[PDB]
Amino acid sequence: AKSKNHTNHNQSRKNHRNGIKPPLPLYMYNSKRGGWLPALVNTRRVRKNNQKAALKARRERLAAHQAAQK
Amino acid sequence: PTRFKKTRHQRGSTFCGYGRVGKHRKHPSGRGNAGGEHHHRINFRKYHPGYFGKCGMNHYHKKKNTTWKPTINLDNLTKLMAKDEAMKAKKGEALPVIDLLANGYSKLLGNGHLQAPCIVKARWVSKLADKKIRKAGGAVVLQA
Amino acid sequence: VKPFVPRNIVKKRTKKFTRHRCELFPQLSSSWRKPRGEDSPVRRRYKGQKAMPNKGYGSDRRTKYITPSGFKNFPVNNVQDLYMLLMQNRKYAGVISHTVGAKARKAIVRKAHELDVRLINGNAKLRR
Amino acid sequence: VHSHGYKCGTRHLFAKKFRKHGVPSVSTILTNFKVGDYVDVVADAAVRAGMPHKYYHGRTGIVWNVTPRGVGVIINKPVRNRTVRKRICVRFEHVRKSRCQEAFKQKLKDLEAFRAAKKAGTPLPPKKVSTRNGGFVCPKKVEVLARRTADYEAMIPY
Amino acid sequence: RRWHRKINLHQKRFAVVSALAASSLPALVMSRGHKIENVAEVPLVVEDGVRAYEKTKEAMTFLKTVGAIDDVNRVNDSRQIRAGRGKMRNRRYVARRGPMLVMPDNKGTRAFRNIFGLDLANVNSLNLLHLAPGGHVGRFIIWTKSAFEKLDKIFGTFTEPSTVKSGFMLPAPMLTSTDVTRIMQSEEVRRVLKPKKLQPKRPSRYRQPTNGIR
Amino acid sequence: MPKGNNAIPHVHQRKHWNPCSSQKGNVKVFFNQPAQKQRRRRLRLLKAKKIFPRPLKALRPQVNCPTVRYNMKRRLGRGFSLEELKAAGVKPRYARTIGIRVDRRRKNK
Amino acid sequence: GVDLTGVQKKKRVVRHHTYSTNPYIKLLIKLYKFLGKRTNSPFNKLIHKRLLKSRNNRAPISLSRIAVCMRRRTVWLKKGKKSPIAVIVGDVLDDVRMTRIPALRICALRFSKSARERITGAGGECLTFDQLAMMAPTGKNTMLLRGRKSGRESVKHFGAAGVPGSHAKPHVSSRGKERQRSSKRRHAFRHK
RNA sequence: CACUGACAGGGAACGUGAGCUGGGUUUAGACCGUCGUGAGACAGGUUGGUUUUACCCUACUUGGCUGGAGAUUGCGAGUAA
RNA sequence: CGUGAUUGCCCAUUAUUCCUUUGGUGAGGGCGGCUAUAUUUCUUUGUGAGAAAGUGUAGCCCUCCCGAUGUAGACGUGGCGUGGGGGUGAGGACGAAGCCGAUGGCGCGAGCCUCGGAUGGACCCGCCUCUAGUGCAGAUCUUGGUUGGCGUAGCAAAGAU
RNA sequence: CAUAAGAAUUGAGGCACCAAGUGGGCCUUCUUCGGUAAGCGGAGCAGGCGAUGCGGAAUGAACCGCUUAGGGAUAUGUGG
RNA sequence: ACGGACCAAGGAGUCAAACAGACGCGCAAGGGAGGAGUAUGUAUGUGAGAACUCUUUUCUCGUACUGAAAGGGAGAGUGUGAUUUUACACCCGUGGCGUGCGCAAUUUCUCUUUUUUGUGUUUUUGCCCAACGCCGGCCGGCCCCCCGUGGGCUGCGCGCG
RNA sequence: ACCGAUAGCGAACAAGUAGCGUGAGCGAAAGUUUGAAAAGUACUUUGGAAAGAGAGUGACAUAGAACCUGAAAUCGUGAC
Repeated sequence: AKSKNHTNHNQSRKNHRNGIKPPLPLYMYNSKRGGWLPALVNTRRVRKNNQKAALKARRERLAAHQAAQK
Repeated sequence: PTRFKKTRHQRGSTFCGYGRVGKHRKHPSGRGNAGGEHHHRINFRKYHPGYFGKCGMNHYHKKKNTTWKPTINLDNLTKLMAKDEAMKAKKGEALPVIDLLANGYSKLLGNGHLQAPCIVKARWVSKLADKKIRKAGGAVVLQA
Repeated sequence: VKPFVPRNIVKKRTKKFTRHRCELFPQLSSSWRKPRGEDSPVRRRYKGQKAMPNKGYGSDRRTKYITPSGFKNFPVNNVQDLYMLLMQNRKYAGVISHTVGAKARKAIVRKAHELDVRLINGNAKLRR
Repeated sequence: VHSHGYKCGTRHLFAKKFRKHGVPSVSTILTNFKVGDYVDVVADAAVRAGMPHKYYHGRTGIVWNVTPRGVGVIINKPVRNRTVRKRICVRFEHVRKSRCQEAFKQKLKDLEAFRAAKKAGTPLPPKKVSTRNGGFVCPKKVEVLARRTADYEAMIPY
Repeated sequence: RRWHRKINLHQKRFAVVSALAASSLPALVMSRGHKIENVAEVPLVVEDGVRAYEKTKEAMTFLKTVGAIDDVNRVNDSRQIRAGRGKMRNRRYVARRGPMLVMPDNKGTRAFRNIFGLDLANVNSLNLLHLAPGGHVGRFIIWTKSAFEKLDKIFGTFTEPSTVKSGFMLPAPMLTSTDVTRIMQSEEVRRVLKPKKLQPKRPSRYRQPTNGIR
Repeated sequence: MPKGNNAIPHVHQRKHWNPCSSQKGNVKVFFNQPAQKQRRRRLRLLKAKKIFPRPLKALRPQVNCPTVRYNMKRRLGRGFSLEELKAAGVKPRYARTIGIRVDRRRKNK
Repeated sequence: GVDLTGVQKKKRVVRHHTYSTNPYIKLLIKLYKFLGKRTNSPFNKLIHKRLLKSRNNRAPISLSRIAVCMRRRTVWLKKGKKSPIAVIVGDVLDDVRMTRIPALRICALRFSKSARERITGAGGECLTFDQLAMMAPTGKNTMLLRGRKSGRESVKHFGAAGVPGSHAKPHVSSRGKERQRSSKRRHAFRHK
C-alpha cells in the first residue's frame, strides 16, 4: 500500500506522439528581440537604406513604362 | 432542438460520454467564481490576467451621455456626401456642405485624403486638419 | 453476387444478433445491441460467445436488399401506382400494402394479374 | 526530492580539473568573432557570471550576439515535444568555435575548388581510390591456432 | 421556451422574394400539387374584373373553367378528419391546399367564402405560410390584373429599389444564367477539353506469376 | 461530453426566481403583448370613436432638447410656455380648455 | 502487423461530400471540376477548389487592394498583353481610400450594390463567375485574389500569459476602465 | 495436588455461537486511583449489565421409493458355458 | 558407387492467396443527342455479333487501390425507431387500430416488410419537411402486478365433553 | 552537388483552430534504493497490462506466439 | 466484493445570457428594428407580439484607438522637395514568401493545340515572416544641463475600410 | 403543434371526499354493453341453494352487466 509518487515513463512515448518539434528553426528569419545597443543603432543606419530599395522596386516599374508602353 | 442534442446520441451510455472514469455527479467540484486563487490559479492568472486590486483613478456619478461619442476621420465623410459632389467640388470652386451632426460624431481626427474640398460643419478636429483640411483647401467650420 | 454463380455462401449468418441472456430474462427481448459490459467477454470477443453484426459481414452492396425472387418488394396501395411500374422487371416486385383494406385488392389484383407483372400478393401461397 | 541552486553543484564536473586550473589564456582572448558563428559552450568557472546553468556545456548553438565582454548564443533546448531556442548571456570567456561545420564547408569549397579546377580551371588531378574490394593473393606463410595448455606449467594462475 | 423568434427583415423578405419567383416557376408549381389541365400562362393572369363577381357560382364556375377543377377538387375533398390525436386536441380535420387568386383587395359577394387555402389575398400581404405549404413552395397565383400590376410597384426592381419597402427589391442574381449545364457544354470549353483513353478490356496478366505456356 | 469548439462556459436560464417547485416569482413576460398590442390598439381606436368631435393630440411646444447627445436635437416637448402663450396672447386656463398644454417647469431658456 | 499511419484514415482537413446551402454552387462545382482536371488547368482546378470552402474561409476582399493589381498591369509588358482578370470568391466591398480609382474588370461572387454600380459606373465591370469562366476559360492574365484571412478579430482573442513576448487581447469584461485590467498598463500589480 | 502404561504436540477460517454459555471482551450506569483546567480521559482498577431465525438448497442420517443404454432394428435374436 | 528411400511431419484470427464486406485526404473511367459504358451471353486459335441474342446506363454509374480489433473518449450517417406540427400520400369496415403468429422474408444492423386469426373490431396509417415530457434490466429503481416459496411453516395457554 | 572516394528513408510537408476525455494504476526485461525479508516497500530506463481478443504455456490480467473487417482457399507462428 | 426472485407500465442530461469556435444563414461598414407605433381589410376579425408589414425619429450595437487622468489620437500616405513646423504632387510603406501572371527553351501539333523543358516577373491583405514606419504612451534624447539635425523605452494601438 | 386514466390537477369517479393520524394535520384508491337497444337470457330441466345443463336473446355474448381491446408474467388442458 505505499502511495507512489510520480514518474516519467510513457513519456517518450507521449512525447513522440506529437513528436519533437523545432519550427522551421530559423523561421526563414529570426525570431526578433534583443542585442548590443551600439550594434543595434548601427544596423538601423544600414536599414535606412529600405527607402532606397523601395525606389529600386520602383526603378524597374519606371523602366518598363518609359522604354515603350507598346 | 431535441433531436440534435448529444443526448440522443448518447443514451445507453451511462456517463453520457462524460467518461466511464469520472462518475462526475451533478455538482460543481468548483462552483461559480472563486477558488480561482487556489485550485484554479493557473487558469485564472492566464486567461484573465489583469484582474482585481483596483488602481488608477475614478469619477463618481459620471453621467456618460455627456461624453457621448463624437469621432470621425476623413475620407469617411465624402462617402456620406453625395457622390455628385464628391466627383466634382475638388477645385475649390464649389465646397459642398457637410453638417457633422447628422453624421453624428462631433470630433474629427485625422486620416483620409479625400477627393473634394468641401465644407464640414464640424465640431472638433485633430491637429491634422490644419494640415489636411487646410492642406486640402477643404474646410472646417466649427460650430457656434 | 448471386446466381449463376459466385464461389461461396450469401451471408455469413443472418440469424439475428440479440442481446445475450435474452433467452434468460423473459422480460428480456431478443434484439441486437452492442454489449457495453465492462468485463464483458462479449465485448471482449472472448471465445464462448454468440455473434454481433458488423460491416465486414455486409451483404454485397450490389447484391443487397434484393429478394429471393430477385426483387426488392416495392410498396403499393393502388392500381395507378402499379400502372407506373410496368418497365420494371429488374429489381422490384410491387408489394401491395396489404396493410390497407381489401376491396381495392379486388380491384388491384384484378388489374395486376391482368397486367402481367409480379406482386407477391398475387403470387404467394395457395391461390393464383 | 532535491535542493535547487541555479548554480547547484556536482561531484566532479564543474571543478576545474586536471592541471587545467586557473584563468583563461590570452589566446582565448585574442580569438575574434563575428556572429552566427556556431560555437560550442564550456564552463571555465573563472567568473561566476555569464555562466550558463547546467544544460549547456557540450552543446553547440549559434551566436546571435556580441556585446562588450560577451556573446549571445541561442541554443536549442529540448522541452517536452520540442527544442526551444534560448538566448544566453555569456561573457566571452565561456564559449568557443567548433569544427563541426567547418569541415563540411571546408571540404565543400575545397572540393568545389577542385571540381571547378577540374573542369574549368586548368589542371586535372587524382585523389582517393574507391572503397573496398577483392584480390589476387600470393601469401607466404599461413599459420593456424593451438591455444591453451601445452606448456601451461610455464604459466596460468598459481 | 423560445416559442418565439426574430427573423432578419431582409432575410425574411428575401426569402419570400425567391419564393415569389418560384410561385411562378411552373414546374415547381405543378410539382406543388398544382395541376391544371387548364394550364397555360404561368402565372395565369386574370382580369381584375373578376373581383366584383358576386354570386359564388358565377365566380367559381369561371374559375373552375379557367382552372380550378383539379386542384380545387383536391381541395374540399382531400378533407379528412385528422387522424391521430391532434384531433383530440382539436384539430379534428385536415386537408391539402389549392391555387391562389390574389386580389388587389376583395369585392365580389360570397365573396369567395367558404374556402381558405384557395387563396384570394389583398396583395399587401402575401404571407409565406400561404405561399409555401409546408414551407415547400409553389402555388398558383391567379391574378387580378390590378394586383398583378401593383405587384411590381411593390417590389420595385433590381436596380430600382424603392417600393413601399424601402430599398428592399429584386436585386442581384448570382450566376446570371441558369442552364449552366448547357453552358458548360460549350465549344470553347468544348475545345479545351482534353482527349481520352481507349484500349479496354480483358486483363493483361490473367494471373499466373509462374511461367508457362502461360 | 461532445467535442465542439464553439463561442466558453455559458448559457444562462438556470438562475434565481424562475418559479420552480418552489414558487418564485418576479414574473413579467411579454406574451400578453399581442393581446396587449391590441389592448393598446383596440382601445385607442375605440377611444377615438368616442371622443369624437375632437382633434386628439393636444398642442405642446416644440423644443430643442437635452444633452450633448441630444444637443442638436429637437422634440416636441411636454407642455408649452406660458410666456409664449402669453406672447401670442392666450389665457392659460383657457388654453387648457382649448387643449393646448401649459406648463411651468419649463422655465424657458 | 500494420504499423504507424502518420495519422490514420486521413482527416477532413480540406473536405469532400461538402458545405453550404446555395444551389448555384453546386452547379459550379460540377462545372468547374471538369474544368480543372479535365481541362488541365491549375487555375481552373484551383478555382474549382477554391470554390469549395466555408465563409471564414471565404472572408472577403475589397477594392483598393485591387488597385494595386491594376498597378500591376502597369508594370507588366509594353503591353502586348494589355488586359487583366481578377478573381474573388466573396463580395467585393467597396474600400474607401481611393474611390476615384479607375473603372476595370473584376470577377466576383458579389459586388455590393453601391460598389457594383459605382465600379461599373466608373467603367468597371462586375462579372459573376459564370460571366467570367465561360468566356474566360484558362487563365493567363488572370489574377487570383486569395482574399485575406488574417484581419479578423478572432485571433486577437488568442493569447494571455502576458509576458513581454505575448501582447494579445483577451475576451474579458472591461469595456471601460479597470474591470479586469488594473495593471500591466502599470507595471506593478500582479507584475508585467 | 492427585492419578496414570502414558499423561506426546499439532492441524482443521488460531476447527468448532442459526451449538450453548456468557465468566473473558468493549457501550450505556456506577466507584476509585491516577491524569486531565475542563468536559473528559485512563489499552488503569472496579462492578452490572437484552447472544435471533432452518420450513429451503446442499451437505449428513436413517426411512421409503423407481431400471437398463444403444446399434446394422431403440425397427430385433430376452449371460454365456 | 556418384543420394535418393525418394520424398519428415502435425497444427493459430499471423502470413500468403483468394473472395465478399467496409472505409478511406484513395485510384480509374464512362459521365455523348445514334460513335460509347454497365447488365446477359454465343457461334466459341486473331468476334461486341454496333447489325446473334434480351437488359441497364443523365455528373452518377462503371473499373481500381491501400487500409480495415479498440476501452475511456470523440466524431460521422444518401443510419434506425417513436410522440406530435406543417406540407404532401384524398392509403382503408370487401373490417381500422390494437393484438397473437416454431409466419416468412428484407436489411451487417439498427429495423423494416410480408403472409395467417379457430384475433380483434373503427378510426387509422405512408411520404417529405417541423418539432419533441422521444427509444430501459438492473437505480437496496418506482407504481402496479406476478410468483416460486408451500399446502411446508404452521393453527400447540387459559382443564373436557 | 562524382568520388577518384562514404547513407537510407522520406505512402507528404508546412502550418493551425478549438473542444474533450483523463490526474488512484497495475504487470514486466533491464538498472537501482530501503529493509533480513516479503507476491514487501521504493525509484530509473523500455515495454506491457490497463483498455484485445486470437494462437501457444493441463491453469493463469501482464509468460510464449500473435493482434483482430467478413469470409474462403493455402501455408506457417508459438507449440506439438 | 455490491446490487440483481419474476412480468407490465413507468423511470434520468432539460430549458436558457453575454459569451469562444464550427457550420449554414442575412446584409454589409453598417448591421441588427425593435421599444413602439401607425397602417389599410382576408372579412370572425383586423385596418394581423403572432398576418402583411411598413416606417419617419432613428435607437441600439457595430464601422480607431490610446491615456488613471487631465487628455490626446493613425494615408506620421506615398512620393516629393524637403534646411521636410512647411510646401508641392497624387491611380502599392521597406525587405522575405506569393497559388498567379510573363518570357524563353521544350513535344507533338500545319498553325492552332501544344505535351514537355528553361526562366522571368509581380504589394507583406493571398498567408505569414522580417524590418522600419505610424497613434496614444513613456523616458526626453544629444549634452554638463536644456533645445533643435534629431531622440531613445513602451503599448488591448495603426499600417492600403 | 399540452396530457391521455400509473397520464394528466390530489382529484374524469357521491374528492380534496374516502382513509389515516391525538392533534397539528395527513388526505386516497376508484374510467367505456349494445352493427341499435336491455332486447339485461322467458321457458325447460336438473339443481337444497348457488347453480348447472338445456333453452331462450342478441350481428356479435371470444359482447351476458368484469361489458372495447384484453399485453406479459404465472397455470390447467389438448396435443405432443
